[PDB]
Amino acid sequence: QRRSDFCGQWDTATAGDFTLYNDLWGESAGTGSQCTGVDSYSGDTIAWHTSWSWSGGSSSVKSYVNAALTFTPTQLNCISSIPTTWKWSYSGSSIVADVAYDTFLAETASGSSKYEIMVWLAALGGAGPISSTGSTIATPTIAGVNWKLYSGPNGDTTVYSFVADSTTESFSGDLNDFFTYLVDNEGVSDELYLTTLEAGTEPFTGSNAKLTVSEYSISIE
Repeated sequence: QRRSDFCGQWDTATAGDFTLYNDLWGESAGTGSQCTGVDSYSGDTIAWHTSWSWSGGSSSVKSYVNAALTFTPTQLNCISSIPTTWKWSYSGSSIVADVAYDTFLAETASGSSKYEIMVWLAALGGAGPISSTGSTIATPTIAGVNWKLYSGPNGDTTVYSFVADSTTESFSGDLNDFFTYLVDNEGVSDELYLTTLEAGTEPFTGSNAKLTVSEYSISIE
């Protein structure tokens, strides 16, 4: 833990067009704490970290510390690409957590989400996504990675989660390829607005853990 870190439930920091949210929303489901800090911002690339220990509520996400892009909500129709690079590593013991993009689609620019679309670069310690059946709905290769695609409900929002077959500490590609996949193969409307582009980690449980994000960038064209 650094004295420069922020550890409050809803604390934020800003770097370029990113907001780094602590978003310790599942705090009450366990015992522990989580502190977060920006390390650098160079060009359009952010580097940051978050350290935590969480125990109890084994199946309950404790937080989603994430870097979120500020952008104008745009219809999938109007997106040419979403180039992104993400380099990270995890330290700690008994880590049950994911490292994932979290994105949302709505019928209007500032509307309620019809879909949540996740891209998991890591599923650590048995962490698993929302799934109606408990099995994949597809196993596509996208952005140089072999994925296991799952779907499941969260009330009025459908959650799609692409989970990498292997932990991917260095990822790069066009994130729009995932939206294009779902438009072509899972009946997602390309008239929907992309409202949210986030990249972070969901911890369940673990001790003396730290996500180091050495490089992250994303933009919409």
